[PDB]
Amino acid sequence: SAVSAVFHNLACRIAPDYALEATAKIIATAKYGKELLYKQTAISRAKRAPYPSRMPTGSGNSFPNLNEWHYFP
Amino acid sequence: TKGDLVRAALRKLGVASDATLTDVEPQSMQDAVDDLEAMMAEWYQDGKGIITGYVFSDDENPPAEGDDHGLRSSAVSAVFHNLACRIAPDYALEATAKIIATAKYGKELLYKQTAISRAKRAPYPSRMPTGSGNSFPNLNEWHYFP
Amino acid sequence: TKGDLVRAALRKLGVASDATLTDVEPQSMQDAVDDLEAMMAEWYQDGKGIITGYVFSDDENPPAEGDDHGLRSSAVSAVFHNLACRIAPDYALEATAKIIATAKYGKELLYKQTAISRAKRAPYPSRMPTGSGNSFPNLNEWHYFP
Amino acid sequence: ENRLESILSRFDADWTASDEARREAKNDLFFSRVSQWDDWLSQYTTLQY
Repeated sequence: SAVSAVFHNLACRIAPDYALEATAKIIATAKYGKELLYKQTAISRAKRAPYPSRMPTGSGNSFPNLNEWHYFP
Repeated sequence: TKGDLVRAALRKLGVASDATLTDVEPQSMQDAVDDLEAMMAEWYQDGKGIITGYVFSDDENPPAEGDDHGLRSSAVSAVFHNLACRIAPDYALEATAKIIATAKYGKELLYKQTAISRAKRAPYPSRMPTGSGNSFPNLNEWHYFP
Repeated sequence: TKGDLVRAALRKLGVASDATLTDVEPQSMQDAVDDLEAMMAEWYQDGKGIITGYVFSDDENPPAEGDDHGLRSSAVSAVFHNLACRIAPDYALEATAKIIATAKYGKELLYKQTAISRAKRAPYPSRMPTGSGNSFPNLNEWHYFP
Repeated sequence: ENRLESILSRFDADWTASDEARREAKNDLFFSRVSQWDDWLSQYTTLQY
């Protein structure tokens, strides 16, 4: 399916070669295709860091497994 | 013929009506069938996009005039505007204001039923009370349990 | 007395008279009849579109005149204005200011009654009280209603 | 008073005792779990606060 996106952006890039500039439909579809490839990708690569050593293990837990992180409880 | 186009022989001429092809253009092409197949490849992968009721017909014996898109009846009124826009730069043309407006509003109505069905909150967080207003839940903690 | 325009063929020739008095228009290509039925398909799409009283697909040999109308008297001034805008790119023309103004207000009339019907909140959540402010609540402690 | 048959006296009191040892005594020890121990219960090998 990725084929369907990229050749619209490619059609804009070959336009200076031919001494032209791409029309409104080509740049609209090309940006939509560029956006669509990374659509699902950005959601999966969006991540936050794990808890630091600063975070306590907590004694309010059941099976606490010792108390207080240092990257080992 | 019919309000439903599931045949690619009726697909090409339907797009050609909207693009007003009488072969006074720089070229005449068979691309409209191939255009929809590419446009519902893109829309059907990578987080998808609009869902049009399309079913694949890629990698089959027909030249791209016998293959069957399998679009809905209501899905006709959207697609042929989006298709007539994409093959327009090939003919050195650009679509008018009505074609691009209906193309966007049409595909939005096809995705309308999908975006309604995908709405509903995700399950309760790792820490959620089990309550005491609840009568006999017979469990403590709702983690991702319910 | 005909304002009704029974049989959709009459609506299309009315657009030709609206565009030009002599009924001479630029180049065009047949299969605008599938676009008319598709417009009436998309309207009333999965029961969520504007109610036109048309079926998703109709046929006789053309689909456009495969259902003559099934519209109100008031609804006629809606459809042939939206139709005038749709087949105007097919004739290599574009609709005027009076036509596009009536076309938006037209499809709004058919949805006018439908809007009010769909406007009314559904009953209470899955949790509700009833306390002692009711004698016979229909069983104490509500959710929806017991 | 109690049934003439000894084992039958057990069975008649066992039926109301079933809801005691299922529903009641289950909830009973949860009271003492909140006061004499942590309020949260039923998490297994968790290191998050």
